[PDB]
Amino acid sequence: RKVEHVEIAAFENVDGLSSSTFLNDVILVHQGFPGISFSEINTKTKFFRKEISVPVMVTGMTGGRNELGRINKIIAEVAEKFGIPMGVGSQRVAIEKAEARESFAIVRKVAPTIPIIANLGMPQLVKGYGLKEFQDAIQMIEADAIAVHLNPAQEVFQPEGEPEYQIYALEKLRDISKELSVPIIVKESGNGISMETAKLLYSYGIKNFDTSGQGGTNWIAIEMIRDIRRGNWKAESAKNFLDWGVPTAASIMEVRYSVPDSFLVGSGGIRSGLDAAKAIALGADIAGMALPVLKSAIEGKESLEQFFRKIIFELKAAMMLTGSKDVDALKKTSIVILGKLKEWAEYRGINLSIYEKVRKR
Amino acid sequence: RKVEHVEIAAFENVDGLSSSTFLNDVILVHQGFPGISFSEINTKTKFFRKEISVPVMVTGMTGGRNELGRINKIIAEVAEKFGIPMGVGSQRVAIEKAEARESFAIVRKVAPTIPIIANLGMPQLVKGYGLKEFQDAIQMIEADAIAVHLNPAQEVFQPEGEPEYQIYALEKLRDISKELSVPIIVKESGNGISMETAKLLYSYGIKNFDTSGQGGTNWIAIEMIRDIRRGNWKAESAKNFLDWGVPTAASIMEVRYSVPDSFLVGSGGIRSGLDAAKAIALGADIAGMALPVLKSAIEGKESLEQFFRKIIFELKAAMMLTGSKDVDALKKTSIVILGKLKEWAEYRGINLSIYEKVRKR
Amino acid sequence: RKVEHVEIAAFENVDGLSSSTFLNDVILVHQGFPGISFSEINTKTKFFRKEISVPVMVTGMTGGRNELGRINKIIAEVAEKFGIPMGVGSQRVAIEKAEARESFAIVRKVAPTIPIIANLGMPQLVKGYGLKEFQDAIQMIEADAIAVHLNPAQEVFQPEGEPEYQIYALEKLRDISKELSVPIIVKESGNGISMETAKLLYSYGIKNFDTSGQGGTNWIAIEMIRDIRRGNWKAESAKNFLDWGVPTAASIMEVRYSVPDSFLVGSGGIRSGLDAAKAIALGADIAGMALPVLKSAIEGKESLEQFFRKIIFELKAAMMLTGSKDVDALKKTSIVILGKLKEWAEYRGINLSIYEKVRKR
Amino acid sequence: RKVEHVEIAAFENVDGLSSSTFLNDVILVHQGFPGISFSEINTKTKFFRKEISVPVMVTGMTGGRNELGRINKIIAEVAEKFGIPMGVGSQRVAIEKAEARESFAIVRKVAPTIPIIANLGMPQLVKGYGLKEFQDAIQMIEADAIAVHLNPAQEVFQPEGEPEYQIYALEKLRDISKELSVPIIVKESGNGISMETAKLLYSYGIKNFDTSGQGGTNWIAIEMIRDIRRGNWKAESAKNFLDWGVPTAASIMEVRYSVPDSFLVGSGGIRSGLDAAKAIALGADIAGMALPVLKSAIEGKESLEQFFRKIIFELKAAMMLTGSKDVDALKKTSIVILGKLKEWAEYRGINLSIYEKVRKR
Ligand SMILES: Cc1cc2c(cc1C)N(C[C@H](O)[C@H](O)[C@H](O)COP(=O)(O)O)c1[nH]c(=O)[nH]c(=O)c1N2
Ligand SMILES: Cc1cc2c(cc1C)N(C[C@H](O)[C@H](O)[C@H](O)COP(=O)(O)O)c1[nH]c(=O)[nH]c(=O)c1N2
Ligand SMILES: Cc1cc2c(cc1C)N(C[C@H](O)[C@H](O)[C@H](O)COP(=O)(O)O)c1[nH]c(=O)[nH]c(=O)c1N2
Ligand SMILES: Cc1cc2c(cc1C)N(C[C@H](O)[C@H](O)[C@H](O)COP(=O)(O)O)c1[nH]c(=O)[nH]c(=O)c1N2
Repeated sequence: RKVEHVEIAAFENVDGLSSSTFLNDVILVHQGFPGISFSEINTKTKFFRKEISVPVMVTGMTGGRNELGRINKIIAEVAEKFGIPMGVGSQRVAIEKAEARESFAIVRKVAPTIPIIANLGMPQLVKGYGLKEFQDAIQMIEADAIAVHLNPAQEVFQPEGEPEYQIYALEKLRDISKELSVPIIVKESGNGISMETAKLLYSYGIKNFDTSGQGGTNWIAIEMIRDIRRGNWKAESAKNFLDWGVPTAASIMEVRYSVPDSFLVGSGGIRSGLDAAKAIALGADIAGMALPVLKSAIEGKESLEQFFRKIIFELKAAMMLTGSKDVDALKKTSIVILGKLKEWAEYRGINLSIYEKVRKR
Repeated sequence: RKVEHVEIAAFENVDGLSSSTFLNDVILVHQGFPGISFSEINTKTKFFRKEISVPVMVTGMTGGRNELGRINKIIAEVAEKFGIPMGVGSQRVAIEKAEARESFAIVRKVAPTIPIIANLGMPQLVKGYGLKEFQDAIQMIEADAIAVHLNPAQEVFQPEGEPEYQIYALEKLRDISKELSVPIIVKESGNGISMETAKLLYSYGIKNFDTSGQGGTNWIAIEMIRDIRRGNWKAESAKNFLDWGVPTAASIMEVRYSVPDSFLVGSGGIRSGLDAAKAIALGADIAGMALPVLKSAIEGKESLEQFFRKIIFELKAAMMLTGSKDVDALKKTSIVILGKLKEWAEYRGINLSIYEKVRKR
Repeated sequence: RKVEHVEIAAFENVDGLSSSTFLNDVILVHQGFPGISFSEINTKTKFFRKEISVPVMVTGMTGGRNELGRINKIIAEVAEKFGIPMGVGSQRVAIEKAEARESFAIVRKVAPTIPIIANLGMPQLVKGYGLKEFQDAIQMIEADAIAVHLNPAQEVFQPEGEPEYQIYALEKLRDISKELSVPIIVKESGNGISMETAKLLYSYGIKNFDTSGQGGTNWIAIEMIRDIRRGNWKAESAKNFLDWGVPTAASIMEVRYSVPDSFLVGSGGIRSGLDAAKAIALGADIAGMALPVLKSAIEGKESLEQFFRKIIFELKAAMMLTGSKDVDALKKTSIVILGKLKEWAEYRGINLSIYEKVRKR
Repeated sequence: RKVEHVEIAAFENVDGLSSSTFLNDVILVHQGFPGISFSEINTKTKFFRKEISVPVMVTGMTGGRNELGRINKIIAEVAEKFGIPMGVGSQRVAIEKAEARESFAIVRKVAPTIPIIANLGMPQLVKGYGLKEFQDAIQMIEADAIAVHLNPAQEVFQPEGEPEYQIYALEKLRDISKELSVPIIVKESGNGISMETAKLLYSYGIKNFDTSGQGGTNWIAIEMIRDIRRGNWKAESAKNFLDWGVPTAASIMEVRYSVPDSFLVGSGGIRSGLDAAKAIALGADIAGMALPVLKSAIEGKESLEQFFRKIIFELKAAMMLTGSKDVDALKKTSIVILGKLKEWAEYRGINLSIYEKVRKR
């Protein structure tokens, strides 16, 4: 299943299927006189208590079997080489089975210095996970943070089970955050974070968000494919929901606007360093990527190293061409917002002038 | 003719031909933390004095011959099983001919508990139909309401006759509503209800509306096909009017805005539980369907049962993914309106902020 | 030349080539309760001192040779039969040559009652045409009005000569209008009348306008074809100007807004009774057509009679479906303006609310 | 390299590749009564201390080798014949190597009267070019002005080196402008001038700007091709930046708005006299062209003479059809701005009403 998800994501057509990030509606303003030289560009930024080399992270994907651990090992060793944070996939299977632990632990063996982010699902909190399970997920990889994932859309359309997101999960999460020695990030899984969800999470003490908006890996498409494969009836219902979700660009605006002091990962269809530059200029603190890192990792270590070189060059290209000497300058560089993203923001009450102010701090 | 209409609708290409519901311009905001579990979602709602299981109805289509009665029987027995209200097609032929009565009456034999809605055409009121004919339509199926249909566009382009909609029809309707023991719904037939028509109807005491907007079954197209078939000249005129009408989404807004306390069926191209959810979030109380139910019913009882299962699942998926525990929560869930629907509303003086208040209260 | 124009217009691809009327941006609001019956719809309207049967006119095209006279004869006898006003083409050639007179005069022989509109070009007034030439054009067909045509775009791109539009032409026109016993209409020839041109003309006493906007017969395209045919260099310059001009729908708004008491023909790409209905609802008093009437007339009398039957039926269909009992009701019926037409009006300072008032008063 | 650039630009598909000038969003309002005759249209304008025949210039491209000098010769002799100013390509190579001088000097031999504009790169000013190098570039062709070019986008993606744009380059430019006897123009190279860049340049004494926006020659695409040719990794990064830059139309508005008294060349994808007319009406003083002149020059002298005849005719056609008797009238002619250009301006704080005033006062 963990294998089926990786196989469908890697080898089927589910990246941006019938969906959109709205990042085509964001334009970074070109500066013919940048005021800087390329070699002075500094891409360093903070990630909680650590310093990272590039404002980019690999968000959680996998682990739980030996083949999955070996993808994890490739990603972690390259992320370590580049000074990039790495999230692991859901650790539930390793909480339940001790054999599954090594496919996660290998990450910290091979990547001793970079931030490592643990992973459990929100529904677990209503299915009897609490402090201990969180502490075990964290300890298992000596995590610097834990991501708690929201995936209700995926769960609605998958052949098995049904989503459970009672508010008790948040009361529980809020208690756990009291006893935990590392921060919690709340992340979506391809369908995005709205302002109602961001505000609700914030009222429970959540300050760190990962948008994971639509336009990237389409998890409803992935479950549609799983349903097709088993002749399950839900397949054609999933098809009607292929464009369901908040587009990544809209989600970045919604979280930055509604929680101005959040620490924000902009992810969900980040595929180039230009996407990453746009996500940051729009209001993210860092850009997150999952699928393209998986596909590269599967090809090999050297393929993944080339991938990160390309992303970093493209990010720096966008910084050079906007006169942004550092990540901070990029966060306040000039942009244009047009088209559907503009209409979305307007309808949603995002005053574009107070937005400009909020994103530039 | 009643057969010709069924055959063209079922088997020719007239569903959304050159027309649009504007429902693509409506987005339901995804909630990554729904605040509920799937199993607590409650789809029950009121339909006049009865409780229905799902905020969906089958709107009037057919009856008047044995083969038509057997489609009615299938739809009625499945609607009964699902707790879904059902309208019958125009009852004129059974007012005139006693042989035609059974093809309507069968509906109540097979569906004893659900709301059943009778049907006569508005032009009949200027052609000498009154209280007695309405009472007979109602009594024939022990109806819980009567739909009075507007189809002037269909009548303009059909080979035979000409439309007649003098206001005397409404004075008469208003008198009838005084003596009748069930409510009157006024419905269109594929071309939509505007705010001028809604307000006029309302000034005569009409409080129940069924939008039946363009973007679904194209009745102008159906008449175009009948015209082509008989070498009638009007065919190419009908072709020019294929996109005539108020789109379903715009018609929902117009009626909810201009008559805030209306009981409102949003129909005309509702083809999925997602369309149904959108129509309800926009301001409808319930969503209506006709064509897709016909096509399923023609395939058989089990085909139609699977159809309703799919609609209901898709509806609940939208409720789940929006954090709507019940139909009432759905009616006030967050939306985005973009594109042509937005421009339509603006031009039509629909202040989007007072609209939000009206559709949510 | 007069024949080459007819031949290119009738048989080449120049109708709406790379151009647009903007009439797709105008929607007539459907009224599902019209409040009228089809048979009470009255299409009569005033045309100066005469009453016409339909708010439609055939605008000027041809005359000057026997074959051209025989097209004129067909158009005139059918327009007479339908109670429709008819303009003739430029009469210059018959002012110059007595042989050319009959191909214009035939129109009045065969159409003794309808309004007939004479035709001369604005540039003629700067090439020494005056009162007498106007009187002779008028007397030659016992005209009820004279159209003075603007065609600078055609003249710029045609193989021969160059346009001349000095204001002296207007001083002269203004003097002529003093001595003339019939009104002057100023018309364009495919490229439309702006507010600056309308206000200038109005300051010289012109109150009757015919928009002749882009989207219909593309005269720049016709001249491009003439250029291609003779290996003239201007062909590829004409190609760059194919979409030059004010779209018909924008031109109707611009003239109605800037001269609220104008008598206005909305023409340029009117191809159905729906186009005609839209043009009138937008602000025109009557709709004009040229090319489709030519093409039909060339096929024959019976073909042209069917053409007008179709136009008239489509017009009345739009009146029915909008609850318009007469032309006046149509002029104030509810519309929606979207898309590029809306952007054009906004940029051009056409306040949509003062526009509504002006088109309806 | 200088030849590789010419060969790719001339013979590969890089003109407007995945980019747009936004000039489709600018409409000149047609005037059916122009108020002028074609033969009185006056295209003369000022270019610093000289008078030019047409408000058009050939912007800098080439020089430095014999084959390049012979293209320069053709352009220069034709520009001289038409009274059109001409810029030369970067003179760096001729500052370094005396053999390279003649391929620039030939321009002044063959074009003794027209304005000739020298050329050096902004990065040279941080690599130790100063007063003397500027004087030598100017003296070598008896230049009437010197252009300093911004090409950071091209430099980012080219196989070799890295862009350097420290502000020291501007302090140095400011000093040089004090000792130079001819004006400095700052120009981009296909990616456009923003308001931040224009204002910064202005604060250092720059008053003359050449937009060189995206939508014309795509220099990122040219470097992409150079990269593909050498199997360089940056090719696929360049591909992601193909649409990077300020569109020419947006750049004209940004410079005119932020520096209302600037002398402004509108260039980047000017391909017809209609484009040139639109650029000028929008806010440019003159329109600039490079690529289409190169392509014509390569075909031959007579081909380039035909090219200029066509541009001039198209320009005058736009002036005739807007009632613009001279260049000054064109600068204040009526326009419509729509679509993405309108959204760009609005987002960028370009108040359209104060814009109207600035572009025509
Ligand atoms: C194969 C694979 C498997 C997983 C995912 C991704 C993929 C591709 N993602 C979601 C991921 O972190 C991310 O939010 C989305 O994929 C959107 O980003 P991309 O469009 O993939 O860059 C994910 N999320 C998480 O929180 N827990 C998990 O275990 C998984 N598993
Ligand atoms: C074959 C058939 C026949 C009928 C219709 C429909 C179809 C498909 N409809 C109109 C129907 O109730 C509905 O308003 C429209 O068809 C729009 O909804 P759908 O797009 O079909 O869901 C209709 N309406 C009604 O009030 N009286 C009737 O007799 C009929 N007849
Ligand atoms: C063959 C032919 C010849 C002429 C024309 C048209 C055609 C098709 N038109 C212009 C005509 O009256 C009308 O304004 C435009 O053609 C736009 O209307 P349509 O799009 O053709 O309906 C025209 N106008 C006019 O004032 N004097 C003329 O002599 C002619 N000649
Ligand atoms: C082959 C060639 C070579 C050069 C260029 C152009 C081309 C086509 N351009 C840029 C040019 O002046 C202009 O700003 C852009 O090309 C945009 O205009 P067009 O879209 O080409 O009209 C250019 N500009 C400059 O300032 N110095 C230079 O040496 C060059 N070299």
